[PDB]
Amino acid sequence: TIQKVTVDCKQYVCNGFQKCEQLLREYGQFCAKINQALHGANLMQDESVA
Amino acid sequence: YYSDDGNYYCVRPCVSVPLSVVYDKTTNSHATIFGSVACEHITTMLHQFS
Repeated sequence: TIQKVTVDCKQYVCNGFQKCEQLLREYGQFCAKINQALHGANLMQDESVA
Repeated sequence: YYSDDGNYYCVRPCVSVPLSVVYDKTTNSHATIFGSVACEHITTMLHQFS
C-alpha cells in the first residue's frame, strides 16, 4: 500500500479568498477532476487491500 | 508573538475542519464524517446546526 491522501482543491489553491475563487473557473473544471482522480486511486488501493 | 501583556503566543492559521460524506445511492441516505475531530470541538464551533 501507499498512504491514502486526498486534497481539498479549492482550499489548497485559493485558501478561502473569494477573489481567487472567482478566477479559478477559467481553467476547466479542474478541482473536480483532481478530486475524482484521487478518489479513484484510493478506491483502487482499498480494493487491492481487500 | 511576544505580547505587551508579557505573554508569548504561538500563532497558527485557520478557517477549515476536514469533512467527508458517506453516500448510499439506492436508499438515498447519507452521513457526514468529521475526520480526526472529536465531537467536543464540533459541538462547540456551531450554533445549533450551523
